[PDB]
Amino acid sequence: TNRISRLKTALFANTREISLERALLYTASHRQTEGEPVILRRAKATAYILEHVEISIRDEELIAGNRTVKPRAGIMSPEMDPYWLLKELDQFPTRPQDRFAISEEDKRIYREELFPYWEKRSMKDFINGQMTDEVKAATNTQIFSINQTDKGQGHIIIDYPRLLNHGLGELVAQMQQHCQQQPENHFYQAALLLLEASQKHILRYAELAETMAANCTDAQRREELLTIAEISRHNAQHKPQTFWQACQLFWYMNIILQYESNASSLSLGRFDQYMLPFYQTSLTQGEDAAFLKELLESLWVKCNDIVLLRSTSSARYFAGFPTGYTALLGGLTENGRSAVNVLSFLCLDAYQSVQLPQPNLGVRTNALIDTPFLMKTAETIRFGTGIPQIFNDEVVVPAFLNRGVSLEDARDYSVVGCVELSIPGRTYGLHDIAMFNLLKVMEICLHENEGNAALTYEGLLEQIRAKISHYITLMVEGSNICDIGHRDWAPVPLLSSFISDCLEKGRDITDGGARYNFSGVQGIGIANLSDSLHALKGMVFEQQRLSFDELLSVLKANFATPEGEKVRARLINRFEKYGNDIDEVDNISAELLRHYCKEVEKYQNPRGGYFTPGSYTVSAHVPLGSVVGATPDGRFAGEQLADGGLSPMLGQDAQGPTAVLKSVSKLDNTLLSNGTLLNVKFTPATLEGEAGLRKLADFLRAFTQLKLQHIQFNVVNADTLREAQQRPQDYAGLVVRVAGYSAFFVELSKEIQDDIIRRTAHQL
Repeated sequence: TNRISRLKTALFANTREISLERALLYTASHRQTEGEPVILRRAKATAYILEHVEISIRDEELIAGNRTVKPRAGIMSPEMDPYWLLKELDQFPTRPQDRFAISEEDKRIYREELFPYWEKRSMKDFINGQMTDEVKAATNTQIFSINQTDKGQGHIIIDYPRLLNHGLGELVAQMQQHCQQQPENHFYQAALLLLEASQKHILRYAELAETMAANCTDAQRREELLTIAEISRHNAQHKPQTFWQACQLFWYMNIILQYESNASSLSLGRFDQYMLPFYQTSLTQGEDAAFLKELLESLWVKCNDIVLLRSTSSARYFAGFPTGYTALLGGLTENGRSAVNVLSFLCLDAYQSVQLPQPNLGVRTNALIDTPFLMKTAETIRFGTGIPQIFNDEVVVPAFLNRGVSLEDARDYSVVGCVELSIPGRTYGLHDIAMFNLLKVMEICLHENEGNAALTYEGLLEQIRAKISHYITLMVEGSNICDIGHRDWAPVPLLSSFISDCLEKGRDITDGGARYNFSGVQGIGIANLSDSLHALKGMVFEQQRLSFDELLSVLKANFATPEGEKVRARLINRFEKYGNDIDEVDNISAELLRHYCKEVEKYQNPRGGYFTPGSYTVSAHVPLGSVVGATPDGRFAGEQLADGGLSPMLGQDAQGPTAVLKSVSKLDNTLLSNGTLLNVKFTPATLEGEAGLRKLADFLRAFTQLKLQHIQFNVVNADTLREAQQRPQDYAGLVVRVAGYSAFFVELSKEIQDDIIRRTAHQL
């Protein structure tokens, strides 16, 4: 509809700005709460923000509530890390990734007020002081990186049924009982005051809407504002009844949760499941189905107001705003039957009207998925934004059962962020706490064996396994340090009050209140690792075309010599690559990634749970590849690693898209319980017509039966992407799939753009 087009346009009409507002309000509260327990200072800061932040209802909005009045603000968190903000203060409009405007006045405020206050007392300060010599040395080798040391943790889904099936009034009454039973418990005290502050913040909007209504001279908009006002008064206390009431309470708490956390991937869970009762009530009470769809389209637009601020180095790993308002559709019911419902379809139809990076919708596939929903899924994929992605119940549920998750909890899974498997309202997974550079481990092993006359292939392999094991230990150490930094500096009591089993245990998620406690660490580069070892085994040890030392010399020269460029061609073309259903190379990727997985699961986090392995990248395959020299798969020095996590390396998949599925199916995907990621690209031509949709639907059934965890699709011609590079001013709205998230192509750095362009465009 035209309103929806105008709401979308308004998000991008003005240049994104850095916002100091949360930091100034958070700091003002902090000045008044000196000497109080950290969790109460955190809560009172959120309450202070809720009472003082500037709010508006933007033109034609049907769902009230935005973090900032100006759209898509970069909300800075100097309480988490004030140092990078200071360094980049005069570089925000020009930095290579994620630009923002910032006024001269706000820069002065940052230099004069916020930086001096937070210097030496920030979370980054604590984490810096805890980082041990061995871990800092290990991050200097580029073998792994530790995430969220400088920002809110996020990466969690709250219990939406708890919120929507009770309403804030009953939740306050239950928290009052907890505080009465345990009057010394600061978590309960904090959660109560935040529930109460949430009510007042909702009533701030109720009062504003009622005022705006009287000052509105359009009769249709007046009625809309009066309804927003009435719904907001209802939201302050009552459990929702109608779809609009549920969506509005839902969105108010999501904004409020961003005030508490200011973090990525506060994901949405199984929206089509927990919203179904309210959609059904609205229909049976006679509301207009077209308005309900327009309301949902408007809610999708609301999700795109939120972009997270990160440093220039961080933006190399997480480029183009992977906000992670991820909602999954379909799946299984409690007894293992199909959960597809009318909202599963409507969510996809509303997305087809919006076609923005958010919500990051996913479809849960399984052996029961019906052809109409499969074809609606295929139809939506063909629009080319990358959404929806696909998750496979057939392997995700056993992966969770292996981690001690109950059958009913596992069947109720959803996804945090890009691809991180999680149990909604029941999990604190630290789902992207570290990324492990498998190819760098291999590269260091290679050069450690220069001049080793006794080297054999199997001995090299044992050295690689041993160095993987050694550095996993240090990853764990660094990850636990950041875990503790979030516990000591940044509890999230309101969020935690919506996470089982925090209220029962009486503890925030950062101190282990969640039912399930993981730490999720990503092994990246498996395609390059297996390709490299297979070509090296054949080139050097089997055929003896070069000695090992002669190969090392060619790598150090970056293949530049005349014989070097010819050795490179032989490595690339005369040895099989992962992603072509070739067992001899695929079995290397399976073996080495299983070794990674079995080592990771040995280690405990400080919350009474264990580390879990994943294999996904966001955009980190580019900076991780940028620190690995030339390798025996034919990579030049600095070249990206394979995209996504489980994808073949660029252009190496020569046997079609089903051969890719079969290679990935050989990995032990049940162990990779933190989630995995596979990118596949199709030409728009191969998907044309109903026959094109049926081909895609059949491909998705093949994917399901092969028990891969995840797949997602670009559908775009390389010519379009090159044209957007030449004339970005004509392609500001072009959306592409990066890795578990979608982004505006012209806002991605050249190296990510070329990643997407160079991925194989498959036919079906």
